Amino acid sequence: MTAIANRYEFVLLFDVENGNPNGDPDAGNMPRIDPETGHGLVTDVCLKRKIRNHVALTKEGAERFNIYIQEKAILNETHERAYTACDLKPEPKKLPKKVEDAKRVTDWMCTNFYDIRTFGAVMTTEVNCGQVRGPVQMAFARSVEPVVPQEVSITRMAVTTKAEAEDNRTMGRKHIVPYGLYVAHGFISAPLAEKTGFSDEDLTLFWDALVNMFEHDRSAARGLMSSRKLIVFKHQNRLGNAPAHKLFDLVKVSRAEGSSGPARSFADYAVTVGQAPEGVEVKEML
Amino acid sequence: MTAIANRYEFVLLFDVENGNPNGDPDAGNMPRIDPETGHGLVTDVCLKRKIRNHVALTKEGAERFNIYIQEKAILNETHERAYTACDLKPEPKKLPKKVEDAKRVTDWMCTNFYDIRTFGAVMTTEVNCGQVRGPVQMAFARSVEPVVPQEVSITRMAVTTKAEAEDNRTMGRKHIVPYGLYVAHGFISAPLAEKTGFSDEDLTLFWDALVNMFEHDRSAARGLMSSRKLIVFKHQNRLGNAPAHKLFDLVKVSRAEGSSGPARSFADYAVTVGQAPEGVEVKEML
Amino acid sequence: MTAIANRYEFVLLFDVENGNPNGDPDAGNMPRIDPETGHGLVTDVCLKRKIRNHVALTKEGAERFNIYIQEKAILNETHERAYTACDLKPEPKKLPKKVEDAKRVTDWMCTNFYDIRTFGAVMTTEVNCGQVRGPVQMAFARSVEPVVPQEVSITRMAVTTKAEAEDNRTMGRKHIVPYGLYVAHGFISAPLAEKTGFSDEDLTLFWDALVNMFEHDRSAARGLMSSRKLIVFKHQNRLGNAPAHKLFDLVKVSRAEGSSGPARSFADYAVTVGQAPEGVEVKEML
Amino acid sequence: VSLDPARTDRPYLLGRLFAVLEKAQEDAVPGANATIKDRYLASASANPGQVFHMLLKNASNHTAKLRKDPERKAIHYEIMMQEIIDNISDFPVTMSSDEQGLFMIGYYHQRKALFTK
Amino acid sequence: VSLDPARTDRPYLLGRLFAVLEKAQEDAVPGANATIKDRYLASASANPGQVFHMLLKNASNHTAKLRKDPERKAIHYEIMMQEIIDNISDFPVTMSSDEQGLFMIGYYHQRKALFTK
Repeated sequence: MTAIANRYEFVLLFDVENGNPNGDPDAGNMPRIDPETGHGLVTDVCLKRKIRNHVALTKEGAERFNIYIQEKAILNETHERAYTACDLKPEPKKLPKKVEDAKRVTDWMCTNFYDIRTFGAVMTTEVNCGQVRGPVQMAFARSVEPVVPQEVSITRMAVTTKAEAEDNRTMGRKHIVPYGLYVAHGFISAPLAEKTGFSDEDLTLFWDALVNMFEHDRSAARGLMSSRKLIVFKHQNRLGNAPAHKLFDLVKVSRAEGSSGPARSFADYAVTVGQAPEGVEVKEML
Repeated sequence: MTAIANRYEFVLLFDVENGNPNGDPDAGNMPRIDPETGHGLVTDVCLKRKIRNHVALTKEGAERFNIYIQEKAILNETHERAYTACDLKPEPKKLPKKVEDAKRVTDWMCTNFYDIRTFGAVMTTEVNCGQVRGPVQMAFARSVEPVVPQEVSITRMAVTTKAEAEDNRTMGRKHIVPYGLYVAHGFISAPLAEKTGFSDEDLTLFWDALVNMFEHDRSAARGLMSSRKLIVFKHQNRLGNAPAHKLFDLVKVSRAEGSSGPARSFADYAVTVGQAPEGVEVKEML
Repeated sequence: MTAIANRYEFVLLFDVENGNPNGDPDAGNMPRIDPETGHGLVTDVCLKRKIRNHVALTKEGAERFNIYIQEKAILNETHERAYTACDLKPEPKKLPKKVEDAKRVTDWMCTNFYDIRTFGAVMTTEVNCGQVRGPVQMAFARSVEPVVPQEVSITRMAVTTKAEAEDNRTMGRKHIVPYGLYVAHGFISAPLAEKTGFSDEDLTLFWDALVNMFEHDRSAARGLMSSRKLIVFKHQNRLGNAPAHKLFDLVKVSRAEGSSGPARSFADYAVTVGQAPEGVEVKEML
Repeated sequence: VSLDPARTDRPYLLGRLFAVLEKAQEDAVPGANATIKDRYLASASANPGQVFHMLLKNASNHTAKLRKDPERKAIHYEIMMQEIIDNISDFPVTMSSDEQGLFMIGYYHQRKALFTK
Repeated sequence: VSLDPARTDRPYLLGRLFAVLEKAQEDAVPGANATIKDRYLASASANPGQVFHMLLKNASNHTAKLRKDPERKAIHYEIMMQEIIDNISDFPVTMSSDEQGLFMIGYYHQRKALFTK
């Protein structure tokens, strides 16, 4: 697998209208917010799952493009598949003693499964396949302005089993963010790609997934989510020639002249990108 | 029952005149509004309910066109019926152990219930039948301009129960929106349609429900509500040829020339539709 | 009960001269207006009350034409009359456990109470009887052009109570609309009529009541109030052959040629009725 | 901390103006089932530029009515209204959430003072 | 008692205001599954200046629903609100951790007082 030969950094801008970009499991289902400033948050795992879903949809389980975590599968069975394909006994809870075979099993896992090859995975279980760090990493998405989550009451004209009034025989709850423009940062590391085999075709498919991430993620509670801007910084050498924080500071978001009241559309924000350093090429056509 | 082969997005424009388009269970019964900007809201649940009502009325519960969420229906009994039809013994809380049995039980009701086939459903209960995402689904409707609901105080010349002060007058109240033009967006996905068997005749029935949605839900509180435009974008590819937000911006609604005061009729607005991208066909269904 | 076999839409024109068509309980009994534009309003509840009064005056408590809401009636007592007629013991807050019995109770209530049969009712009090939507619905009557309510102060020779401050010529007031032409819309739905038994004799009585609504409603508060036009659109088949708003737009009311000052007589307005679609029959009762 | 007549912050001035309008209305038209606060509080803060002016003409009508009778409050109320109006350069079409919170603070501050004495 | 109505600390006053708003909502709409403290506690403590205005709108609606009934507490809660917001010059854009702790302390102090028979 001819791994990529350049270090990348990208910034993704997406917004939600009357939707719930990511619920909070331990606080009802409210959208995640910063507990001190109120800015909305979307966990990296959510975006990674959306990318996984897009890859699965657009590849339909083709060769070398399977997905490891998938949906209600048993991972130990996947590890057993990997061991069988390598002619090894998975009986021990440890990795095979011979380093060559311990590398062979993990290489098979990386080659077969796209999300392992891209984001990495931990496979230390009863049947062990090692660890992969993942060439592609992305941090939490954070709204540019504070959001005010809204709880919407909804009723139902039907009952599941039996009601006590046999009146609000059913009352539900819907959480929505009236609007919020989120900014997601991400990094791609060439050495890790060389270790796992993350190639250029994988990078192109990843860009496609980022651009069309939400077009097939529609749901009753998602609302209208869309990808607005994707700026990709490509370094001229393997290790890069500019700090990450310097590049991300080139992408700036501001209200422009629509300061009247709360933001309610992408037209209320203005995005500008500066000139990249000498050794970095910035492509924004995505 | 072959599923559809294209991806659709549509924009629906409806307005209310001296009516309560959708009451708020929390804020007494005031019409749902955005507390920050004052724009009116109508939950997608309400529009889906109206579509369900129209489908039930026009098809009279014919074969394969029953409504799963029906008035005072008991959902668990429907699940029991589905299990009996599939010849299975339902577990207290769990799907059939074999995947084939679970798929059969889910597919039976995904087939012979229209609203499950279209909008999906969540059916995990003491009798579990699984989940459906549904190809068709809509976002919250939002008024183009702020609406100012007016509380109308009304009196009743009769009394409910005899008492010391009760034959005697009593005071009630109504909430109405003097006028407001609402815009609703929607998406139809070919993959989920393939999963649920959403057919072409189902799509035609859905369009018919949308255009004639409000003609049969007249009531004392709803006032005069009507649907004014219905623009549907048909993609030439199963996965789509343009982002949804790009299409939704083609249809632009703004104040008609000359009109300066608050809107009080659909003649106060002008609606224009732009040219769609290469691979998208745009139809003005209404 | 042979329910009606068509769908109807009607628009009613009535005007008030030096009167108070409908007093606002909040604005000191002033005529209701749309505060943002000044157009006068008359709640559909007032028109329904006038129709009920006319029916009670004409039929005078016939077997099938009693009015459920009267001045000296306690609703819960009336509900109890239904249970005894159906030989049932009312549960303190719930409907009969057997659905057939509940349907019997509701049908009995609809059979002999004309207003329940026509406009529907909410009767879920302690002696619960269910709900009825009612085939006939009406929207708020809205004046064609803005009205200007006036306050006229009046004096009384007598003094209500012995007061030492007594001369105590108390200063009362009357609220008056110099003139206003109101347009009221309404709908009749065959599907709901079939559920309540709204028959053709009921429809003829309803037309008669609309025509002679105000002729027996004279009082001090109201001046010369009369109905001027009544256009009825009878749809060919059980469901509509055209959107309601299209039909209402046919009845165009405009200022008569040669009139330039503020409206003060019905001769100042010209009413024209357009061509109904092929599937709709338009007949002009007035 | 209490009412500051010299706050000269536009949301604060709008809140005070709404408070005085509500007081004048409930003085002129007693016994109302729904006071102007209940009906128009949300719309007043959300879109001041669309609803304040009609409230202002209604307040002018109330001031004329009250001045017709021998009793007076409505001279004090109309001078309050005019004074607050001068400082307001113009009525915003829409206000931010923090501006609306300041508006509510100003409204309550003004409302408390009218009760006193 | 434990409640100190003379503290006049902005976090403390905001906590008391939140408690009284929750009590007003609970009285106006009995039987609701979730109260204000369950819904808007996170947002209220995160950015009070962005959500307290709408909380006050809802509280005004709830008090309106209570004043109509001949049993009129509504007025009591309204006066409490007048007094509490009297001592606030402006809502805080953000509240520090210790300030949030004081906010919760004030909320719990006020809530117990309103539960007195």
